[PDB]
Amino acid sequence: DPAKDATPYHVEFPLFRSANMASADKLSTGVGFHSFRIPAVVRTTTGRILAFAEGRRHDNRDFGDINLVYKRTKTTSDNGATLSDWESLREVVGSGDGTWGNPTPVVDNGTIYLFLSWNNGSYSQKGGDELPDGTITKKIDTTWYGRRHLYLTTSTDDGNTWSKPQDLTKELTPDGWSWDAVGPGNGIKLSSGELVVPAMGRNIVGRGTPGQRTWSVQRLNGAGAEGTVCETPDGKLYRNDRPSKAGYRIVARGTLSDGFSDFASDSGLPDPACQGSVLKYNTDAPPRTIFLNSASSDSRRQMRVRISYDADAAKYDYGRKLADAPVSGAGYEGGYSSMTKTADYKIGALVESDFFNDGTGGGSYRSIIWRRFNLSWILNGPNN
Ligand SMILES: O=C(O)[C@@]1(O)C[C@H](O)[C@@H](O)[C@H]([C@H](O)[C@H](O)CO)O1
Ligand SMILES: O=C(O)[C@@]1(O)C[C@H](O)[C@@H](O)[C@H]([C@H](O)[C@H](O)CO)O1
Ligand SMILES: [Ca+2]
Repeated sequence: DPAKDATPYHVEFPLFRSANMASADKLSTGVGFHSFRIPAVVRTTTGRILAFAEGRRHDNRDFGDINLVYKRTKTTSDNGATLSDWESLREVVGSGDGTWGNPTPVVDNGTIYLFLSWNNGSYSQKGGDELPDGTITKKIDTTWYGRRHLYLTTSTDDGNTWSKPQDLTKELTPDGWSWDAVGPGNGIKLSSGELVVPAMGRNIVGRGTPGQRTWSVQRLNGAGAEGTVCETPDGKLYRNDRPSKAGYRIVARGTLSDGFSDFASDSGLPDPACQGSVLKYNTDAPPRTIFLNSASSDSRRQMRVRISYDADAAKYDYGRKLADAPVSGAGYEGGYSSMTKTADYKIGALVESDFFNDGTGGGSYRSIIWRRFNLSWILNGPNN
């Protein structure tokens, strides 16, 4: 790998700052957030970077009043290299007291498509949860009013403005589902043109061309609730999903035309039942797939970025622990992540972090770290 020859490079700093932090991120209206979770990042075709998160208004929990917030880099060519290269916090959508979340963007020339999950403010995944006003939630069910919805918003101005989200639940979620999720993290555009957005038990597929996309569903038996997808070097598709119970990632491979294998545990990739991220880095020699998750069967604090050179992404190297370049003052890093390739040939990653001030409870402040590093940084790590 010739990339090893470059001087190793890494920067890291908090980008979404929880309410407890000095420069706590708030909207221009003065609306702030206890916590930020569930990152998604894409570089646009202009080279601008767009970073999305769930703005969790009142506590760190998955339900209640949650707005879909974002930042862009100030210019198309700064690559988010320093804190001062990022705009202040903006909102994609925050209407009502329910949950707007699961950011899953994909870039198509230009247009940015952002798929989202939504639920009503009176419902939660388990039910029986107490909201700040004392209201008790109902469990997410199969009804229209009580199910998880799937929404699509678009930007045709490099993220500056977003269309009113369109509810595509009846079109792109199976009838009779209760819980649902899209991503979270990112979709992909294939070498052959199609858009592929990972979701619970399915891919959401955009055929046609840029400016004239048509969406449909590819069902995937045994896929996770929270999936990732990648075009591997052999031109095939690769789903690398969160398992239903802690242990290992689950993986399937296929195509849009012939469908997917069943899902099987990948014994090379331990996972604690948490979201991960995957990225197609490059197509020429040597081709590389990048993977990032907590490399642990029981902890989310063992973030490890890795590289596979295999045509089918079978096997990864050990890679490097993100703790080798730690951040201070933004909690204990580890959890959900998202990766993009910046216009200056770095990996750009968003990674969750947890102050743990309320332990596992609802009052623990959550922030999101932004990281850039070159392939040399990964490849020159101690156990690679
Ligand atoms: O941090 C988690 O693990 C979390 O709770 C955060 C997400 O907001 C939630 O939608 C997701 C979901 O509960 C699981 O995928 C099981 O369906 O996981
Ligand atoms: O989180 C909310 O609900 C909030 O308070 C803050 C949001 O940033 C804003 O978008 C939203 C909206 O104005 C109303 O919910 C009516 O749609 O008001
Ligand atoms: Ca709201």
